[PDB]
Amino acid sequence: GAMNSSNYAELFNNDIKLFVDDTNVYRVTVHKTFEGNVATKAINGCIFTLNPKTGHLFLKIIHTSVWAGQKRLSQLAKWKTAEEVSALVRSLPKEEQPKQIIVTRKAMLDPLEVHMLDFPNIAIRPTELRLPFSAAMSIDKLSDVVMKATEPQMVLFNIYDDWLDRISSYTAFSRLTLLLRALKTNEESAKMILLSDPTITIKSYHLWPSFTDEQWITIESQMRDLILTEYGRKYNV
Amino acid sequence: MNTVPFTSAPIEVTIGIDQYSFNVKENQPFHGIKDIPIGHVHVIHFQHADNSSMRYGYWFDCRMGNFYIQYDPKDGLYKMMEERDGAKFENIVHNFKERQMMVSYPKIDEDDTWYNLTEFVQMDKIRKIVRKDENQFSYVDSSMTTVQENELSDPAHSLNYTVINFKSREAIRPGHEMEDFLDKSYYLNTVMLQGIFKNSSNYFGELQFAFLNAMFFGNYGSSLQWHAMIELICSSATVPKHMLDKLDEILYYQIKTLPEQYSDILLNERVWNICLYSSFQKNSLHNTEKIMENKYPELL
Repeated sequence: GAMNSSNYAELFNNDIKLFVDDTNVYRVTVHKTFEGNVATKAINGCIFTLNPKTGHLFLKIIHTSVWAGQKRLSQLAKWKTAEEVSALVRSLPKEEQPKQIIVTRKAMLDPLEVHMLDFPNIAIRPTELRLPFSAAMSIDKLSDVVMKATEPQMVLFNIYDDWLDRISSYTAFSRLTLLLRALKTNEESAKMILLSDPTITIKSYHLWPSFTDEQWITIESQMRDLILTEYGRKYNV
Repeated sequence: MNTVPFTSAPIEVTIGIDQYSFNVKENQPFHGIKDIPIGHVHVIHFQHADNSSMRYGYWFDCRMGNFYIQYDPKDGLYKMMEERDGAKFENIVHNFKERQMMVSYPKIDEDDTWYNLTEFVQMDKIRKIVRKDENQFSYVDSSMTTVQENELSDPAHSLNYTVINFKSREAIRPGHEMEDFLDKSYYLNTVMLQGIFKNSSNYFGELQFAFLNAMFFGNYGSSLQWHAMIELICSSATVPKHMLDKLDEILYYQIKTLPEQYSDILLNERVWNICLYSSFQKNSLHNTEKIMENKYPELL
């Protein structure tokens, strides 16, 4: 059934599962033409497929060439996502295939289910949570590898860096989503907060700064303060 | 014209014969129904005055034997039986008619209603859906579950309708996932029509038998099956011109005959709004759409 606040700790048991987020699969810019009509220009995008227990991210890059000559692209984009997630599962050793896939948007259920018919025992589930994975293109190193791609490409990351060496996946995922929530609500401020201090760097193999335990605490408090301020602003509260 | 005599009527019951019905009182001298048009399938059905639950009945065809009703006080219901002795049967029928103890199948001559609801219904196909091959007639009731329902318990008493499932390997060809799931023409025309039904008349007959079981017994699985068969066609972009014109008629008479008060549990909101306004076939059911809008505008 649906994932919600109640069955939230199931994400961190030892049953393998993936989140799928499709919000950045089909991305466009809107502009005016010479005659003064409006046209879209697609840019490269991506599938955000994530094991919340281990941090393994399967970043499938969606090259604009995929759209060439297609109609009803926002609909096509849901089927492509399902096609790519299916191919990933098929590519994995049996003992590595997920027992569940959680889609972040209910429109993906039907395309994935159809594409997963070969895997009747993999459960496709929606969620009521409001996860912020659409901000994943505010993570510089992810936006760069998508925007520089010249063909379809799969790129593997750990979205937790080495955090799990010191914290539980419960805590890791909560830090991940607080970070992404801040980036989504005010990207400029969020980024200012992460990178204000030049003496704290990002390892070549990492996505985020190598904060110490105490510094992570100051960071998380800043992101919370950011989120609440933006909320007060949005609603005049 | 044919006759179905009853031995007696020991308990108070509402009797249906096709789309007609009559109240019969406990131990009223009632001995059967006469003047039944040869040439079609028929259904004779029962609702005890004491148990408004469980409507039950029998599909039959008079060309396939001499059939009669007899109440069984062990099992508590009106049972259809076959008399193999032709002479003995003419003898009972003639004696009861003479004693005028029979109601006349009350057909208005302008009225093709029943024909139009059973045009494609064959008794040979019925007896594969309700498998009980020691009998030439077929028993159905409110509570009988279908084979697809049994999958998601007793198989002797199941309705073996043809299983339709939009999210199955049957329905979806590998590599044409998106295509086959948005445009079901492959599933309708190759898998179902050419594959399983062989022709549109058998498809149409099951559709029609499913609706009539839903309508007469409130059989929930039969309503499910009816709506599935409609959706498959309406969600197919390529459908023989002759099938669409016949479907529009089929559905017209079905909507026209339904009890107005039952339109809430017998008509699935989603499927009909899809067929009439969203599907490929939205413009192809002109009689069906006109009668739905004018009789059941609320549901849309």
